Amino acid sequence: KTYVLKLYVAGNTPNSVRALKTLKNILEQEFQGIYALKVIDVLKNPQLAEEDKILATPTLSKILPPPVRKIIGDLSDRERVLIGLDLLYEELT
Amino acid sequence: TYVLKLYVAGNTPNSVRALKTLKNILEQEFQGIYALKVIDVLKNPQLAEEDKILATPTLSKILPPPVRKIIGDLSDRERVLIGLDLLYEE
Repeated sequence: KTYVLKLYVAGNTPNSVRALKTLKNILEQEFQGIYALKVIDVLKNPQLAEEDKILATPTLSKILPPPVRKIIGDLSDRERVLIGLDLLYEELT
Repeated sequence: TYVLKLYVAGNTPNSVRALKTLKNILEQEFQGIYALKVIDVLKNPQLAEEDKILATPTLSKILPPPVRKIIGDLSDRERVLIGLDLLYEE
């Protein structure tokens, strides 16, 4: 049973790619096995699949860890590439 | 009014033409019960508080026939449609 953190972005900028890498390592170092990360670029895969949804970053980021919330804030308020998020809690192989 | 919100990854002359038609058909058949709001995430990416994007296949089925068709076009032909929402507002 794992949390799948999904970030929906509108393209990438140099800082966003850097921020995402930082987010990845953080999850890997500080939360190994607790969060799986998935980044969906709507510029490459615009159509949401039937069971997908994009919710507002403010609402969902509230239960994420502080250092994760901070990078998400940058993707959102500074880089302006983060449209939203989805958070899943399901069994993963 | 219930606002049908269409979230798009940019526009094309064809998607823009289609969205105008959709707006007119809605106003024509439902006289104000429905309003169209287009959100271009390439322009305004951050979803605000109540904003949420649902898969087109989920909500599209409850919509007007000519509207489902255009949305099918925006989704499969233009490939600009990400998802949608229907929210009462005023």
